Amino acid sequence: DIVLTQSPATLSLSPGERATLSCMTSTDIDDDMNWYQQKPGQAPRLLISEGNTLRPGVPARFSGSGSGTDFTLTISSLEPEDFAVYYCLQSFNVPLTFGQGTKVEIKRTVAAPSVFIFPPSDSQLKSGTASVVCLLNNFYPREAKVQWKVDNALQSGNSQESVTEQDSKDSTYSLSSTLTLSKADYEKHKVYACEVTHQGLSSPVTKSFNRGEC
Amino acid sequence: KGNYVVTS
Amino acid sequence: EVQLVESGGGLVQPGGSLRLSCVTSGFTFRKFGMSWVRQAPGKGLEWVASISTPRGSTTYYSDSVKGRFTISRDNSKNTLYLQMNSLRAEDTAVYYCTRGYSSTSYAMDYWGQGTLVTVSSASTKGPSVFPLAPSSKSTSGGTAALGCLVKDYFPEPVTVSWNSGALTSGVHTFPAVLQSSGLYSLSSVVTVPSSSLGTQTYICNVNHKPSNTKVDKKVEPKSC
Repeated sequence: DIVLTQSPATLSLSPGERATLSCMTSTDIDDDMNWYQQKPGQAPRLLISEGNTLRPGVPARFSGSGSGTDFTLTISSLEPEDFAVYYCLQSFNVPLTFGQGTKVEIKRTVAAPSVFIFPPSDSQLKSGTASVVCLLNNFYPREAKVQWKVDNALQSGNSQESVTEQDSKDSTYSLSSTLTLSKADYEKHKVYACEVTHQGLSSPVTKSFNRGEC
Repeated sequence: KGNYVVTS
Repeated sequence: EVQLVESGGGLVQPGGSLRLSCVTSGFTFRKFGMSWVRQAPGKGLEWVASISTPRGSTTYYSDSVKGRFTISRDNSKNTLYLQMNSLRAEDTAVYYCTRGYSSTSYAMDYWGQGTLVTVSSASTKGPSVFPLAPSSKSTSGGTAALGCLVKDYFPEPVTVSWNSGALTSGVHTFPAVLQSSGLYSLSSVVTVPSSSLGTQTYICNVNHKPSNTKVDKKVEPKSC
């Protein structure tokens, strides 16, 4: 099976700028490389087919180049509608294989998150489980680390994160991290804390609460 | 290396 | 223009079977190779199977589905099929009907909108909705955050609004997460003026149609 390696996984640019997207193959596939665009909630769209052939209807700012093992998709000048995910596909051999995608996203100034921690509600505790939520609000760039600490012990394996798409207005992200414990485990500790590391924060910010406080 | 058929 | 319309997707238990159909228009179906490509939630594209033109005597499969899935075609109905047997959780994905762009390549030009296949042992269950109360330490004259935790439901989706849709600014409703239990959970939050916490009402309206669950949860400062 031929492996397609796309890089960078995330390309951060502003409208008007030139975008260069790379796809490398584990073996020589001649010129049987194809490029697709996919927007959220939509089906993929073919941009370039085998032999770096520009498809009819596709704007001229898109072009494919390269052959053998190193392929490039170039967007000469980004339009707002070009911010999306791009996949490469080799059709040289079966199984047909895709790259894992490159997301072309909007670059903006660094924005530190505001951080909020939420204890489990009493109604949830009454049900037998405890969810502790940490919110990171309106930050950029995307890279952000959340570390849960319970009485100062670093947690691992018991949290899940979710993130929003870039806000349409301020181009920031938001993220929620949920730490899930049994009611019993929750009630044998005191201090719950969420530590946030982000480029926009000169040093990590921690929000915390003590069980049973207002 | 072109190990498949589309039009039979 | 070319149209590919998939159908036959839905919820199925592990070990079970489904047959997807794709009805096409806008081109001479018998003249083109066809493929199925799938996209797991939050993941990339993955080729599943391809079939030759015209009769479809010659077929190809990914190792992931070899021996379990069968691709076929009925040219007199402009229809492509995918018979899916012995389904597993990891087969959950949007399944796309696609057309091979040339007489010698399965590289896809046109794609359908896709049909969702969910493989799971979970039963229909409505969420519990828990308040994410604004902190009593919310900054004076500053900005406070609050929200609702919509926990343990199946299947997707749930909808969430605030104050019946009157409150949209500052709202972040997060993608649902599939828990190890097989049930989903998601949070919706909103930032509001700290000065409003004592006088403004904030209600999250949650709707989970598969279970006929409709919950409006008032989210207020925790008394103490």
